[PDB]
Amino acid sequence: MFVPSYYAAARPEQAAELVRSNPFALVVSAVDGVPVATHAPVILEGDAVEGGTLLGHMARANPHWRSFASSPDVLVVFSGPHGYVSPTVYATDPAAPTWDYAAVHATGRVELAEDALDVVERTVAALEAPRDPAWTPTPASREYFRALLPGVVAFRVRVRTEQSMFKLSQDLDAERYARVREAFAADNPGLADLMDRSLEH
Amino acid sequence: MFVPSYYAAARPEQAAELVRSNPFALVVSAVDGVPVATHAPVILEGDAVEGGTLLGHMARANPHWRSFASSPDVLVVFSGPHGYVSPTVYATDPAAPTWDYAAVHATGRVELAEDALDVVERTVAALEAPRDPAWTPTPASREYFRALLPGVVAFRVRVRTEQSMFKLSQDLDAERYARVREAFAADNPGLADLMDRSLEH
Ligand code: HEM
Ligand code: HEM
Repeated sequence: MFVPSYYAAARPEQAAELVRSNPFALVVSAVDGVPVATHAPVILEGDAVEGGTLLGHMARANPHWRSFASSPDVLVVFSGPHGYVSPTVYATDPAAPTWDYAAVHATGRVELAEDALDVVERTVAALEAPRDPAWTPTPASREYFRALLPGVVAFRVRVRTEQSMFKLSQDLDAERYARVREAFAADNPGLADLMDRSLEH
Repeated sequence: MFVPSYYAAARPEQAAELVRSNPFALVVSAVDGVPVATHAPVILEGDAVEGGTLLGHMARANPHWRSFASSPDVLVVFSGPHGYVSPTVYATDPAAPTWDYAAVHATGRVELAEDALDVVERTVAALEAPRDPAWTPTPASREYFRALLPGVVAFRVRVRTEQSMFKLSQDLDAERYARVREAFAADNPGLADLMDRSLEH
């Protein structure tokens, strides 16, 4: 990921907020020399991505985690709202398209987590908290979680470096920016909201 | 990525259809043995992902492509609709959550593409074709593309292997399945559509 200065986060908390809002992540490691990726729910422990700790899990039957034993470096990609920007939206005569998006990339050493129960229970808590209503695991469901643990592998990543991209057209002039934000208002409310938040100072 | 039998693609054209429908991809390779990823528009040349060729571009100022000159293996991830499955929807008591999603992972050897102009023009054509009205570059815009060319690097991936995941709850019995599909119908119609297509024969 390369992040041009004008697409950097306006405030550092924006990276953590993107991570928390988009927990279904891509966990990537270099099995041999080839990249291999698993889609998995990953949560953040700590106030900031940099220096924070990521917690995730996958199927034990997914052999990806077996490469994690050597504690190699992994990349976790969190992707927020995104959308194609067609030059039709600009209404200007020389133009080229782009794609607007926001993403956080976290890199660090992965470690298998012995407390797989705690990881999945924390993941439930995080993902359900903003739903209306939030699902509260019953005692029966918590005993179920315990019974399921042989089939799951949890892992932790201590974040050594992170980058965040907020590519949200903030380099356009006022009229063209207004057209882009307006065009995303109906079809892509999530992207328009991120657009609004990127200009809040 | 590991693909349980229940979540394998039903028909082989479904992988290529996902790729063509979701061109904003994640291009992943090793840089000093650690994974690095760039978000970029990537198009498919060919009827099938496996054995097909992917074409994409990225900023020249993005250093990711400098690791391609050795022609290492890359992974390109195409992501379709996805959504969290809360146990609230199952309406059963011992339960656990999951996440439903569809994705295609293409692996092969990457090479830098000299005709960067042709790559970006084919990308314009591909992404503007499903839109109405479609944006067709004027001669002025084509001249502008030529002016932009120093800042762009194009690349090709000859796809050696491909995996597709269609994790769409098809393992569920009918009453639990109907509740999952009904709950996505309002909030995530693209995902509901993908579940419908997963049951076709
Ligand atoms: C909190 C929200 C959760 C989400 C979004 C979620 C999602 C997922 C996903 C996407 C996979 C596939 C991973 C892969 O491809 O390797 C998976 C696997 C698995 N998860 Fe979770 N999970 C959640 C909570 C839990 C909990 C609380 C448990 C309790 C032990 C659990 C147990 C398992 C097991 C046993 C597997 C492997 C077998 C299977 O795929 O069902 N998960 N989960
Ligand atoms: C057709 C749809 C297109 C889309 C969705 C698109 C999207 C993008 C994206 C996401 C990037 C950032 C890559 C990175 O982070 O390294 C990029 C870079 C770039 N693209 Fe494209 N592009 C398109 C067409 C074109 C065309 C026709 C040209 C004409 C030469 C062009 C020239 C460039 C240049 C110069 C850069 C680097 C500077 C910049 O980020 O604006 N692109 N494009």
